[PDB]
Amino acid sequence: EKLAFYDYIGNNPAKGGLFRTGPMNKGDGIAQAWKGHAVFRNKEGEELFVR
Amino acid sequence: ELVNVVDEKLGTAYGEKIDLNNTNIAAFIQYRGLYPTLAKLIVKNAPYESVEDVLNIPGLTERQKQILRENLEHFTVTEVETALVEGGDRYNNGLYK
Amino acid sequence: LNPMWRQGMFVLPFMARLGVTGSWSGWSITGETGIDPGFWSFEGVALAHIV
Amino acid sequence: METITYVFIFACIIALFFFAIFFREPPRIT
Amino acid sequence: MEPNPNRQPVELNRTSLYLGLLLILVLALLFSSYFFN
Amino acid sequence: ANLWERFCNWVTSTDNRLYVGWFGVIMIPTLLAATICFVIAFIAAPPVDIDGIREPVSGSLLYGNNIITGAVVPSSNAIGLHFYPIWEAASLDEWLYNGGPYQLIIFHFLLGASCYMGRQWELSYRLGMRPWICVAYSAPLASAFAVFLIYPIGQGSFSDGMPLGISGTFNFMIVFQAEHNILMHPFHQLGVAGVFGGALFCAMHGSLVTSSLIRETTETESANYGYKFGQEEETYNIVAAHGYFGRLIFQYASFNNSRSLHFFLAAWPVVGVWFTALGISTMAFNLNGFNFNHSVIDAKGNVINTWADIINRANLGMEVMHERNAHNFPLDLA
Amino acid sequence: AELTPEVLTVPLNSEGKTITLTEKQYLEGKRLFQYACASCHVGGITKTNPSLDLRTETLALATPPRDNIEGLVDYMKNPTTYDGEQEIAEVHPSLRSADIFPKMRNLTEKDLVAIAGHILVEPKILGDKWGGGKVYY
Amino acid sequence: QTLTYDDIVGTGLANKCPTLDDTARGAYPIDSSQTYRIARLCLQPTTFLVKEEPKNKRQEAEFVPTKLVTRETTSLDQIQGELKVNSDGSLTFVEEDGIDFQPVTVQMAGGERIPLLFTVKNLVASTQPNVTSITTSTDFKGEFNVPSYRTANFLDPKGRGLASGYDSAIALPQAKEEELARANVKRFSLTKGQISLNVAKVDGRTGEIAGTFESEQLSDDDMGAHEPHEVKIQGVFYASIEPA
Amino acid sequence: METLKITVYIVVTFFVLLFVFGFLSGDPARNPKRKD
Amino acid sequence: MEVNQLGLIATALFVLVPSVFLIILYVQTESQQ
Amino acid sequence: MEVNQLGLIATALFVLVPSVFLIILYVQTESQQ
Ligand code: CLA
Ligand code: CLA
Ligand code: CLA
Ligand code: CLA
Ligand SMILES: C=Cc1c(C)c2cc3nc(c4c5[nH]c(cc6nc(cc1[nH]2)C(C)=C6CC)c(C)c5C(=O)[C@@H]4C(=O)OC)[C@@H](CCC(=O)OC/C=C(\C)CCC[C@H](C)CCC[C@H](C)CCCC(C)C)[C@@H]3C
Ligand SMILES: CC(C)=CCC/C(C)=C/CC/C(C)=C/CC/C(C)=C/CC/C(C)=C/CC/C(C)=C/CC/C(C)=C/CC/C(C)=C/CC/C(C)=C/CC1=CC(=O)C(C)=C(C)C1=O
Ligand SMILES: CCCCCCCCCCCCCCCC(=O)OC[C@H](CO[C@@H]1O[C@H](CS(=O)(=O)O)[C@@H](O)[C@H](O)[C@H]1O)OC(=O)CCCCCCCCCCCCCCC
Ligand SMILES: CCCCCCCCCCCCCCCC(=O)OC[C@H](COP(=O)(O)OC[C@@H](O)CO)OC(=O)CCCCCCCCCCCCCCC
Ligand code: HEC
Ligand SMILES: CC1=C(/C=C/C(C)=C/C=C/C(C)=C/C=C/C=C(C)/C=C/C=C(C)/C=C/C2=C(C)CCCC2(C)C)C(C)(C)CCC1
Ligand code: OEX
Ligand SMILES: [Cl-]
Ligand SMILES: [Cl-]
Ligand SMILES: [Fe+2]
Repeated sequence: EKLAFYDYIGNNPAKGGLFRTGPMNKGDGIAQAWKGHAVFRNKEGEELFVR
Repeated sequence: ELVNVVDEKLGTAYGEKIDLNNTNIAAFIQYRGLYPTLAKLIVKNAPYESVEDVLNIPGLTERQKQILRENLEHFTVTEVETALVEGGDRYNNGLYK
Repeated sequence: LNPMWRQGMFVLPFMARLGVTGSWSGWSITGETGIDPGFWSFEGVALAHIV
Repeated sequence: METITYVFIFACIIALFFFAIFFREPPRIT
Repeated sequence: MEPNPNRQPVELNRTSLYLGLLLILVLALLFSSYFFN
Repeated sequence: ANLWERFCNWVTSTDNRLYVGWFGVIMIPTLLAATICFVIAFIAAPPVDIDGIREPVSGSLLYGNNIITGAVVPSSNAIGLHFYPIWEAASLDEWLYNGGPYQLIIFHFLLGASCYMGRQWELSYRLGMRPWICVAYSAPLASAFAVFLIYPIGQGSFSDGMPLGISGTFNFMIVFQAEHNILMHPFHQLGVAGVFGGALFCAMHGSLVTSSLIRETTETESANYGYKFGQEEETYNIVAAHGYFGRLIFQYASFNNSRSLHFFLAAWPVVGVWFTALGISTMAFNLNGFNFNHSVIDAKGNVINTWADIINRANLGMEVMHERNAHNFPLDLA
Repeated sequence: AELTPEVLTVPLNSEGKTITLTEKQYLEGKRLFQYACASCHVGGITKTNPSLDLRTETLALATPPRDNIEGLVDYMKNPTTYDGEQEIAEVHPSLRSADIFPKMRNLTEKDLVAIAGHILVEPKILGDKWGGGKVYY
Repeated sequence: QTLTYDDIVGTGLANKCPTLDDTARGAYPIDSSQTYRIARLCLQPTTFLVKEEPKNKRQEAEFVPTKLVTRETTSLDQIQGELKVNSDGSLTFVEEDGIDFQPVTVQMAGGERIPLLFTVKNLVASTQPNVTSITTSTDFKGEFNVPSYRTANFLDPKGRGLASGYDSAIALPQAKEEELARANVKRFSLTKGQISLNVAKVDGRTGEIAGTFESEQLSDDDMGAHEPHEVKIQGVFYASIEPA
Repeated sequence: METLKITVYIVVTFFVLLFVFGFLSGDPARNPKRKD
Repeated sequence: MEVNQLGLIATALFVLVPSVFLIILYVQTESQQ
Repeated sequence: MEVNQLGLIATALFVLVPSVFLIILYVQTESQQ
């Protein structure tokens, strides 16, 4: 989960605001668990990737 | 659904008579010939299935078998409640005068 | 999932960079319990800068 | 915010002691 | 104790007071919206 | 000369901003130890089990208190009168849980407070002064000895002493009334007359002197500038003040003598507080106030209640509620 | 209200005989109660065993009954438990134990019925204050 | 000859169970036709391990070491009970009376204090089948009851209790009572625990045995105010058995 | 804990000796007055 | 609206602190001569 | 603890406002003669 927590944009230091004060947990929340890796497929059955 | 177990038991025969399975020993003071000798035997041989099972306690003289028989009207038995028998509370429940 | 850089800690990483990792309360920023950092803990270096 | 407010006032009163003693107005005789 | 040879008085005339109060006030009127956020 | 002689001259030097002295050699470290521990304990000390029944009591600001409710909690009733320094606990965490800091503070304090009294004699001796200012300070000092040590001794536990807090002191007064009826004890009554008259005589003497100042200033500036530090003149007319107060009451109810007067101002509150200190010290050994419960009774035998029987009702309410789980038996004899 | 002979009239024993007391026997029976009993039985309770009292209703259902003169005089000569199965003269003041309770060597037959009179007349005065405890102070 | 009461007062040895020589490695004959008892059972806890606890559901969490703040008050002693010989040769110990409980408060990293009632009430512990003697390989595995850390007459800081006290938050007269239901209604807990007594030193001459123990139980739930903590207690024990 | 105990026993002994030998070092002669 | 809770005291001290700094300097200047 | 939100600015201004009143009067007195 530590490796999956890095690969995620909420920890990007270039997503803040000048007057968005406080810790990062004040933003998206206090991280609890890794829900998992999502895999998207259409009706043909091929894997799609989210941009 | 959280109920006070002591309050709930007051709505039963425990709140009307001497419950042989929960009531403190200081309740046999109400009637003649129960305290302290027979009162000690009743708490020692608890619990009882029915009130009449108290008449079969080992070593009861032919006649203390009878003072019981005159005081069955004030006896009852309910399910033994944990918060009422633990800590030796049937012998001293913290209530004096 | 809730490290120091998610809580807005500023001087805490600078203490941890040079070897101050444990607290008198018994915890460590690495997750290890049962440690004894001696005097030079987080509370010790803070008192050292106050005195 | 409360704990910081109480200790801040306490620190000012102690800092006030240091000036009222070592930086008082000297009493002079005449 | 001997006085210190290096001290000079400080002045602030009335015009600098109005200028200072003005700058302080509209600086607060500008940033207050961002402090409230 | 030698360095020890030079050291003794500095300790007793009358030219220091704050006088040290031989009493001060003991007073300074003991006080510094007590305040530094008190400040830290009042802010961040964990809860303390005072009554020894595994029921901790929060007392520090960081644990949900304010200035009014915060307090340094007395040591556990499981310790009683046992000496409990830091090195008698297996660690600090055990030391804080059993009210360790309370003993360290009051011990280093009473020590330094006593040396503070001797320090008053010491500087009086080096300045050519009469020595009896320390005797007046013995009244508030003996009071601190009563509520911090003499009473825990008579009751057998430091858990019964006065806590180091504002609301903690209020808890000490209420329980002391339920178990000793201090209000009906004469020594506390003599103590009230000492503090009521003390404030009365303070306001009186302060008003009469400020009623007869020699006119030496204008209306534009303060009246205090009519006096200058170190002047030989007395800045108020004493016989003019005697002529006013002697006519309000009668001539012989007024002090014409300044030295007899300031002695009365020093005597009254000091011996008055001496008694209220001795009142706490005696009720520590359970010699309580007057008991007039059911003392008036009619021709048949009905209890004709008085105002004392009502006081007994309020006392019963405090007694049955204080330390609601610390008792297992019908009598509270300590 | 006065200390009437009606108030001072109490049962003698079990058959329903009554004996009327003068004010002389009530006061000394009250003084002798403070002398030899009030340390344990102040206000009508029992310090060493609050489960029992000296109210008349309690003394009535005792075995043998003690809500009368002759029963109380017998209890102070040979005390028993609340049901009469044990004799507790070894732990309770009595004349059978006046060797180990020296305060009982004074009392004679006249003194013991005076105390017994006070135990029976006082609950007719204070009501629930007798044997009530701190709740009715 | 050894000690008096004035030789142990204040030393701390009054909290320690007796021990046996390292040379006491014998075996106690157990006659299948005689009755037997445990005259004295003593348990001294030396280590307290507490749970840990939330949050991520990743792995089965592990007991962390904790640190005692209630001093030398944690040992059980003078517990007597009947020792049976069952029909299959195994022996069951049935607890009856004794000082079989000590309230213990330990503290862990962070400052959180874990109150618990270290007890062995109503302990029944049996051995493996066919025990012809109590050797240095014998071990008991038992089950006991853990009553609530506080009984029914106990009151909280605001006066609420189970068998006494208020039944609401009197300080907030016109507040909503539903979220306060957990703290207003006190509940008496009654769970169970497990313990393993492994004898290590046996003196078949006098009938004394010694060894180690490890028990597991729950901590104080504050009469249903919060979830309790799992605790593991370790230490040594001493027991003397007697032909009755 | 034993190490801390020794330190306090030394610190306390150091200050009480400064106290006893302080008054014994001719204290009554330390007065703005007659010195004997 | 759900504003910042400290934006009030942040704005109050943003005005008060530098204002009385300039007031202190001006009043002591006029009092000279 | 759930304390009042205005209590912070209540204490802050309660200290600051009368403080600067005395400070202004003092600095303008020492700047005299
Ligand atoms: C090197 C400086 C520095 C840095 C990088 C940080 C960084 C941090 N601190 Mg810290 N802090 C600092 C100094 C610093 N601190 C100091 C000196 C104090 C003492 C007052 C504090 C007290 C403090 C507290 C009490 C807290 C933080 C917290 C934080 C975090 C959030 C910061 C935030 O919201 O930014 C907000 C930044 C702004 C809104 C920028 C304001 C820009 C001003 C208004 C511009 C002024 C313009 C000027 C007047 C115009 C001039 C005009 C010209 C004519 C003159 C972050 C980790 C928080 C945290 O995460 O806690 C764990 C928290 O609770 N800090
Ligand atoms: C003026 C110095 C001074 C004094 C008098 C004290 C006094 C005390 N401290 Mg403190 N302390 C001090 C400075 C001082 N402190 C400083 C500077 C520190 C910081 C390191 C501490 C840190 C500290 C801690 C951390 C603790 C104490 C504790 C104590 C108590 C126990 C001390 C003890 O066992 O010694 C006993 C003394 C002796 C055995 C001396 C015997 C040898 C001499 C020569 C005998 C002479 C004295 C004799 C009895 C009478 C003669 C007196 C004279 C007038 C004739 C005691 C009230 C403890 C406490 O409060 O526990 C509740 C505790 O835990 N102290
Ligand atoms: C009209 C109401 C009334 C009045 C006027 C009094 C008056 C008094 N009561 Mg009473 N009381 C009352 C009602 C009243 N009572 C009621 C209703 C109750 C029942 C609840 C009580 C219960 C009660 C108790 C239980 C006690 C009192 C005591 C007292 C006395 C307190 C003064 C004192 O001890 O000074 C003496 C001075 C001091 C104690 C201070 C010593 C200061 C030390 C030496 C130095 C401290 C310095 C400090 C730590 C740091 C300095 C700071 C600096 C560096 C800036 C006083 C005579 C107390 C008493 O007489 O004991 C002595 C006491 O114990 N009262
Ligand atoms: C209505 C006014 C009134 C009066 C007359 C008194 C009077 C008294 N109170 Mg009380 N008191 C009052 C209001 C009053 N109180 C109030 C409102 C409260 C708070 C609710 C209290 C709370 C209180 C407490 C808690 C206690 C008293 C006590 C006392 C006694 C000593 C007080 C004392 O010396 O004060 C100091 C003032 C002086 C010394 C100045 C002199 C005052 C005296 C009494 C005048 C005497 C003049 C004399 C009769 C004239 C002689 C003429 C000729 C022969 C030359 C005294 C009997 C104490 C007590 O019970 O003692 C028995 C006590 O413990 N008071
Ligand atoms: C509650 C009432 C009360 C208090 C608080 C008080 C306080 C004081 N009186 C003093 C003096 C006096 N008071 C006198 C008569 C009286 N004083 C009275 C009533 C009081 N007097 C009364 C009624 C009288 C008339 C009899 C005299 C005659 C004197 C003095 O000569 C003396 C003085 O110099 O006054 C100017 C000072 C002692 C200085 C000292 O020991 O420094 C040493 C202590 C220091 C430096 C710091 C100690 C801090 C400690 C360690 C804190 C921790 C322990 C505390 C006890 C915590 C408890 C606090 C809680 C209860 C909140 C101090 C300001
Ligand atoms: C309708 C009708 C009939 C109309 C008729 C009207 C009429 C005029 C009638 C005439 C008849 C008439 C006069 C009747 C009298 C009736 C009468 C006696 C009424 C009773 C009233 C009464 C109870 C009065 C109370 C008496 C009273 C005030 C007592 C005070 C007692 C008391 C303790 C006094 C203080 C004494 C004292 C020692 C104080 C010391 C305090 C002190 C240290 C002060 C400091 C101080 C003192 C100085 O000394 C000076 C110097 C200075 C510097 C100074 O600091
Ligand atoms: C059956 C009973 C049998 C007897 C029993 C006896 C019991 C003890 C009796 C006590 C006698 C003691 C006499 C003391 C004399 C004295 O102190 O003189 C000292 C000075 C000298 O006076 C000044 O004296 C000067 C002359 S000279 O000094 O005396 O020579 C003079 O110049 C000036 O006018 C004058 O004011 O007296 C005064 O200044 C007058 C004020 C004295 C009042 C003291 C109040 C003390 C408080 C009392 C405690 C209660 C209050 C506290 C509790 C609420
Ligand atoms: C200008 C007056 C203002 C007085 C208001 C005070 C009312 C108090 C209640 C009555 C008590 C009366 C006893 C008076 C006593 C009396 O006799 O006074 C008389 C005195 C004037 O007397 P003289 O001119 O004789 O003064 C001689 C002087 O040289 C003093 O020695 O008046 C003052 O000193 C007033 C002081 C009030 C000081 C109180 C300070 C107020 C601080 C307020 C804090 C505010 C917080 C601000 C929040 C933003
Ligand atoms: C000290 C303890 C005393 C003293 C000095 C006296 N009594 Fe009592 N008393 C005491 C106890 C512990 C008990 C109960 C014993 C038991 O039931 O096992 C009693 C009981 C009585 C009773 C009977 C009450 C009842 O049946 O409800 C009576 C009538 C009685 N005591 C009277 C009495 C008298 C007259 C005393 C002195 C003159 C006296 N007692 C002394 C304890 C104590
Ligand atoms: C030399 C000399 C001198 C000097 C002296 C001094 C200066 C001293 C000081 C001293 C000091 C200065 C001391 C101090 C002490 C202190 C203390 C004693 C403290 C303690 C504390 C504590 C114990 C704490 C704890 C805690 C708490 C309470 C809570 C939280 C946690 C903790 C742990 C932190 C003189 C002048 C006399 C002269 C002679 C010589
Ligand atoms: O501790 Mn504090 O207060 Ca003197 O009584 Mn007993 O103990 Mn408790 O009760 Mn009441
Ligand atoms: Cl209380
Ligand atoms: Cl008790
Ligand atoms: Fe004066």
